[PDB]
Amino acid sequence: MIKLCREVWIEVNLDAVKKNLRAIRRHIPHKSKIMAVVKANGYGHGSIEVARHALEHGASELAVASVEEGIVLRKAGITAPILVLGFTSLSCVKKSAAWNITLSAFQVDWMKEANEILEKEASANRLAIHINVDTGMGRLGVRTKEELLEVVKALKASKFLRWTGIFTHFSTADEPDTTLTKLQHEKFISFLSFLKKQGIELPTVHMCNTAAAIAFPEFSADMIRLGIGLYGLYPSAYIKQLNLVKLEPALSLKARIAYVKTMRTEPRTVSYGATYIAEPNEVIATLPIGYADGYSRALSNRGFVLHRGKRVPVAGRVTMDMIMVSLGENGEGKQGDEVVIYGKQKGAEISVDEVAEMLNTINYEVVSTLSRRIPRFYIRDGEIFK
Amino acid sequence: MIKLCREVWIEVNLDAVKKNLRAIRRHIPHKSKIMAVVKANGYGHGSIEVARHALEHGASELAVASVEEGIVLRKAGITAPILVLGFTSLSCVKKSAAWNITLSAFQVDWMKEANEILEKEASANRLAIHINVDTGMGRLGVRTKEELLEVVKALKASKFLRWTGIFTHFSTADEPDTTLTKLQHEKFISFLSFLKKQGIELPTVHMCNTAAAIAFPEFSADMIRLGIGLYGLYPSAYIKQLNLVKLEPALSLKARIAYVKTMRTEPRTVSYGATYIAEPNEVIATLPIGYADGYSRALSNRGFVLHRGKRVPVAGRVTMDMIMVSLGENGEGKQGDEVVIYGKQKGAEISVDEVAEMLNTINYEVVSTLSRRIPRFYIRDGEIFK
Ligand SMILES: Cc1ncc(COP(=O)(O)O)cc1O
Ligand SMILES: Cc1ncc(COP(=O)(O)O)cc1O
Ligand SMILES: [Cl-]
Ligand SMILES: [Cl-]
Ligand SMILES: [Cl-]
Ligand SMILES: [Cl-]
Ligand SMILES: [Cl-]
Ligand SMILES: [Cl-]
Ligand SMILES: [Cl-]
Ligand SMILES: [Mg+2]
Ligand SMILES: [Mg+2]
Ligand SMILES: [Mg+2]
Ligand SMILES: [Mg+2]
Ligand SMILES: [Mg+2]
Ligand SMILES: [Mg+2]
Ligand SMILES: [Mg+2]
Ligand SMILES: [Mg+2]
Ligand SMILES: [Mg+2]
Ligand SMILES: [Mg+2]
Ligand SMILES: [Mg+2]
Ligand SMILES: [Mg+2]
Ligand SMILES: [Mg+2]
Ligand SMILES: [Mg+2]
Ligand SMILES: [Mg+2]
Ligand SMILES: [Mg+2]
Ligand SMILES: [Mg+2]
Ligand SMILES: [Mg+2]
Ligand SMILES: [Mg+2]
Ligand SMILES: [Mg+2]
Repeated sequence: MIKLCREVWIEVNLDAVKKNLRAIRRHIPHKSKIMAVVKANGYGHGSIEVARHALEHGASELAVASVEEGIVLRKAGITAPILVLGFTSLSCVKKSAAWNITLSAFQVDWMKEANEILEKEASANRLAIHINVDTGMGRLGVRTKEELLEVVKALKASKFLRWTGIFTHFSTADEPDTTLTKLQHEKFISFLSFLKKQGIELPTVHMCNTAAAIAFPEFSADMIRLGIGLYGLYPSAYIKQLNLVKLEPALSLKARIAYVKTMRTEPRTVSYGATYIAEPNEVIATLPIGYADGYSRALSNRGFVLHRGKRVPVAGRVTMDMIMVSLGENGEGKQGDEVVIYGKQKGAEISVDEVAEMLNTINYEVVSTLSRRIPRFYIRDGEIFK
Repeated sequence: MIKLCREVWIEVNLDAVKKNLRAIRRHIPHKSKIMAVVKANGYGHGSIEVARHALEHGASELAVASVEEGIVLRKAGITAPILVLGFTSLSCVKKSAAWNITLSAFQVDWMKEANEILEKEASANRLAIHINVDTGMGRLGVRTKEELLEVVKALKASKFLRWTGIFTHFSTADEPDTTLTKLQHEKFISFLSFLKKQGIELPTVHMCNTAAAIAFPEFSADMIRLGIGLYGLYPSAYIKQLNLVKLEPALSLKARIAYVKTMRTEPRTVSYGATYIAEPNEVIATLPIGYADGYSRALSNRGFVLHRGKRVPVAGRVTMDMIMVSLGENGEGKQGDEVVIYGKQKGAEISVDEVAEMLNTINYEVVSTLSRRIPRFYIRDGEIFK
């Protein structure tokens, strides 16, 4: 059994990750590759071991949010293509080329300036580039086919740069009204047709996130970007209710009870603000998770955890490192008992989706804000490591 | 100037931290020591550099949430006493003795088994222990006089343990109604006097958090635990509005504009869900921070950042690594312009307190959830460093 000083931990089930990759692979066209999106520490699951597992079981490439995230993966021994999805300052072009990290860009000046930097440095490696086309997300990317053509030309004239992809991002592919997604797809294809009409040969074309991969597998083109689905989580209730691909949640969050007491003497106030008053025979268990771990303070007097297969409520306010839960009057519980904060236990389950609904957010935020001070353990072929 | 691949960073002003320590020192009794509370990675400020600066300018001990947080400080060369405030499993008794970490405990069985472990190791040093007395927080600690005495007798009879402190925690000392705080203090004093009437000499007595140190400096006893106030933030608006101690916020959160564009062509949808539609001459700036950094998704269509001394609004949904803000109709701004997310710029300010109120939470949570993938820079004697 697990030995920790502070007994809170994450379990990432890599067998589920493999099953999730397999389900997406079996759904999308055979020719389409899979780019596993492991930005933000693998959506809080741990980027290194999720990326390693994905590449063993179906993925060809990786996506991250920054050069620094890509370098962490290279230092783990990973040789697969790694795309930075956001903006990379020209200050890191030299470093990105040396680590064989692929950068997104979409402006003539950036292309020309990056080339000149690598020229001046006598760079040993060329820098791989994907062009972002903004078709309605409004975040990053080139927005007109005229300007796109100039960006392509600047990239092609840059001998120290290497064009390896072109992509766009859907902003509402997880919604019931598909109008905007079809307009974006139509616009993207129009831009790509414009380039081909100029005789330009296209590199790897990718546009689908998890939502469009499930709902519009025919848009998979050369490659899709599998993010939330890799982790066994759906991009929206609507996509889940399509019932087209079966995903298995990979992440659980657990702890062991640090202390158990009956509230026999007064005062029976519990936690900050004294917002909860226990009964004289009520049993209160203290757990080593709090809002600095990413367990939202808005779950104060609201959240649930699983103990011995049953939902027991948070009592009083969440504190920075600890919560208290009620085991009820003369409730049964002991120090050391395992508690499930997100996940399954015996018959019961408190899913990340249910926590997100309670907090009026999305599963993406619940998992990707799990603090790095929580250790992560990995299950593969039914057994733990790391 | 700072050189980053992904241009988001934190600045922690250690001159402000020094001034905060002095203000608290100047307010509490001369004989009272300060234990600087640096749990949760220094409330998101960086535990190592804040601890180092505090021990140099008025603090003599440290508090953390876990043995693991104390080990981080020891590895950085910090030799001051470090108290673990939460529960430490018996499997970490030997390691805490080797690292000279002080643990909190409050149960006869824990004392006896911990001593038994060390006795079997023939440990060359006694493990330092503080006893937690639960006077109303209801989280950890012993709750009756008679069980406190049994716990003290077991600790004193454990030759491989060393009693070096006794404490309690106030649960409503930041609130206008002081009734519960006065009851907690009365009870703690009563328990300590009961121990003295048994012939027991007390070690270091501490009970004040920031709130009680400010509002009840007469409770400071041998030592206070300075947390939120060390970082220049008040435990509550009520405590701040007492106007008794001037604190200066230490943390700012900043970024540089990744891209600026005019929404000339259709569609003018911004970010996921297309919840924002820009005007044809509206300027949208994209910034490299998102909810995986700790910038709450609940600030979608609600938050503000500072650009050229002006508040500009978040436009559309917060995404995992990026947000978009509107510089207005015909707005002026350039890629690479510095933006302040939390903090001051020219005459403007977006305090952590204001962000917390928008989100129905507290400043503690806003800072302590700042992701470790944001690099932290420290200002000391008016100049930046590592
Ligand atoms: C540009 C980009 N592309 C793809 C993803 C993955 O999306 P999902 O998690 O919804 O699958 C994220 C992203 O920022
Ligand atoms: C036992 C204990 N003691 C003290 C603190 C610091 O409190 P403030 O930030 O309100 O100063 C925290 C804590 O858990
Ligand atoms: Cl650019
Ligand atoms: Cl984008
Ligand atoms: Cl609170
Ligand atoms: Cl983190
Ligand atoms: Cl115990
Ligand atoms: Cl406590
Ligand atoms: Cl969204
Ligand atoms: Mg287990
Ligand atoms: Mg099928
Ligand atoms: Mg390269
Ligand atoms: Mg332009
Ligand atoms: Mg080229
Ligand atoms: Mg082709
Ligand atoms: Mg249906
Ligand atoms: Mg399920
Ligand atoms: Mg109240
Ligand atoms: Mg009750
Ligand atoms: Mg959060
Ligand atoms: Mg600066
Ligand atoms: Mg007991
Ligand atoms: Mg002893
Ligand atoms: Mg004394
Ligand atoms: Mg007043
Ligand atoms: Mg101020
Ligand atoms: Mg809608
Ligand atoms: Mg508008
Ligand atoms: Mg608004």
